[PDB]
Amino acid sequence: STGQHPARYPGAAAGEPTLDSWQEPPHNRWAFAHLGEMVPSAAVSRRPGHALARLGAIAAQLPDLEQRLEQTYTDAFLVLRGTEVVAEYYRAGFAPDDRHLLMSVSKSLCGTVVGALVDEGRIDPAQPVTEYVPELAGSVYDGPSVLQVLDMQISIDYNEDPASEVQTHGRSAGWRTRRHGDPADTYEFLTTLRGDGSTGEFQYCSANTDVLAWIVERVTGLRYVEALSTYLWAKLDADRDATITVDTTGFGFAHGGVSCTARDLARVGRMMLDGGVAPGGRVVSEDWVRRVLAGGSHEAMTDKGFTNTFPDGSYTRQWWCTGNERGNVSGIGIHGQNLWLDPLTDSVIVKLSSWPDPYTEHWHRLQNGILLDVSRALDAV
Amino acid sequence: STGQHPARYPGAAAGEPTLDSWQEPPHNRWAFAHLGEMVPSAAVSRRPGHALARLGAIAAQLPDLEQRLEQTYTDAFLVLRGTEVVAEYYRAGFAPDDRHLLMSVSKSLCGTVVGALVDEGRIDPAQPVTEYVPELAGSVYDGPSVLQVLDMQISIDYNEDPASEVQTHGRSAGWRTRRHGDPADTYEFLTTLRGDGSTGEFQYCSANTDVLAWIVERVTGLRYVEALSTYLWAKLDADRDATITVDTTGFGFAHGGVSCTARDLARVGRMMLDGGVAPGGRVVSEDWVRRVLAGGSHEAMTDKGFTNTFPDGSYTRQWWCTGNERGNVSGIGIHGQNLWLDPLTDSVIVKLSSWPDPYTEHWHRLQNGILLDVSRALDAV
Repeated sequence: STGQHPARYPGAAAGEPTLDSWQEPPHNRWAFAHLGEMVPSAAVSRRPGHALARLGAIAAQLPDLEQRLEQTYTDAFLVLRGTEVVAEYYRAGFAPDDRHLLMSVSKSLCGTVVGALVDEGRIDPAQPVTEYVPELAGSVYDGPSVLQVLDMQISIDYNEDPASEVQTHGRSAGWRTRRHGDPADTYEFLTTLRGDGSTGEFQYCSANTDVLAWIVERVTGLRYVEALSTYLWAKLDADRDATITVDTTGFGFAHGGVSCTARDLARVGRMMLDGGVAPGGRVVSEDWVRRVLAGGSHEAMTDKGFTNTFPDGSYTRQWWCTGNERGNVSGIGIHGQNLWLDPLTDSVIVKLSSWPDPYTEHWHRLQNGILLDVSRALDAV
Repeated sequence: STGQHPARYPGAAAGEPTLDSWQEPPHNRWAFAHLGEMVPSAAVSRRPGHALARLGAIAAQLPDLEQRLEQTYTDAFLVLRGTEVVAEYYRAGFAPDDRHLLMSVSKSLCGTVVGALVDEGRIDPAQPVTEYVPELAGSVYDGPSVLQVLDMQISIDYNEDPASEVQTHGRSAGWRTRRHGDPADTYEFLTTLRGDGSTGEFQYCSANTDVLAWIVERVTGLRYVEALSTYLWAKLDADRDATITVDTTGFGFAHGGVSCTARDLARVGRMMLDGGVAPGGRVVSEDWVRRVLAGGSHEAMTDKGFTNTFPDGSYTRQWWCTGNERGNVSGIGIHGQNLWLDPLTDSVIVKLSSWPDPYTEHWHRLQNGILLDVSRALDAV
């Protein structure tokens, strides 16, 4: 009852293959070349224990930086000033070209794909979600515009407990073990969501991003996995593929499931600071980038977890906007992931971490202190 | 009750993380860098529909070769003569550097890791399995020697039906959806296997290979995933990592779950034809390679599915030995996978396929006809 979705391969029936059918024809021709999409899998290294610290260049201004990175459970850290990597750190056991889960930094990538389709004129943010996904009629997404999804200004009953929406979302998508009665896939889960109908106030909700990805699929006919490549990743001249977890229908977990190298993630920030243009072509319009850097409605932003640090902060198009004197904007994910933009110095900071906790005021204070200190260390003196 | 297994990461508790714990500390530091091991995942391509045929060189002697490859559902085909790639074919939609499931060609890789440890003197094939895995006491593997496992000369009640051992094996390992009452992981499944106690006659049984991998783990303390890299893959100077599916404990599906590129698989054959030496060092002893090329006991080989084509054929150390006038030896997997060795011409043939059926006399007749014709086309004239 969630309508048409992109086939896993040319000619594939809806929902095929499953874990129980991938060995059967005609599925197996695709599945034998993509088994990691069906079954958890490990890398067998073609290459035959110590942290790598190359802090520049900025170590002089920040003498305790490595210790501060350790204290915030830093796995990978990279500073790109212009086109140059000017500082790097990787923990023991994490290689420079290893990939790392982005958590909700993934949202900023999804919003970028939406922006690309807006630039092409295939998505109109002013239109209701239901213009593109009619099957969301009767849900909390019946009424709101695509832009309100992009800016997360929809009131939704979404508890952040196995009954909670946050965990149910993960179970529906394959991040956790299914419980009886759980929705079959991410699309079905989204249709179960309800709200009081009010809009205009910021409410951070991961369901919003997956609705964006669903819209992307309905507009392009591409699996979100492929759309993320076609409209973004394949234009970055990246060193490695990214990866994204998929649910049982092959739907990429758009709001949280992307992994990539720190250096490659920085290429996304480089594109944003280059007016939307990447090596392989324009990704989003100059106007789109300008609107991201400008911020969203301040009055909509009532999250004290953000405004206590950034009083004039806001959120738009899947980016957090600090509204600070530097105009910093960042993708953010739980456990300490940031794609942090510092336009003043034409720099991008990537920090990928694994805090023991998904979020505390403690971790965010420390994390933001590092990103701000590093940004300021990049200023001309 | 299956004893000690290699930790998923340094300091990890037994069996941790699971699908339901990987986001929690201390698991998440590892899991965020290896999420594909926990959750099905898709590649997001860094690169922005037609078959590639470069048959040489041998096309003159085999005018209908491409059609014959199409007819046998060929996905990737590569001929390595000496150190030179002299013929290649890839179907539309499969790139030269795409990876392909090996099915039971994986067994020949596992046997190679065992051989490496025999060369080091850490495994004695004459010793009983229980010398290395005491927990297999009380099972069909209580009594037989490691060599009898290597040569698959153990009588086992193993039905090839959800009650059948073949499918139960897959469910225990995560290739299929679990049923209530199923063993928790591959180790537990292996301990459930029984037989009449007789040995000496060939019985092809995939459980044998996973017992070999278990022995490898007990002897080295390494996850089989890592052992496969350390003792084989990392010495090949391969273009890409291989991958291997893992069960819920992280145990690689040794008997069938490896994927790699055709070119890289050929490097394994190159090593065998180079007396056991690879670019990164010796993998197995000269003696081990000699014993593989020599074949196993012919009298043990009573599989008419093999001997009808190869009357003097046999099996040893996880390789099929044709016993034909060319001394051909091959790794073989269902749906048309071969790592085929042609020592006469110092050549390796890789054929990776997706037949609609796992096995029929029809497909094997066609497949072997191609491998033999190609081998003969390589002869000096």
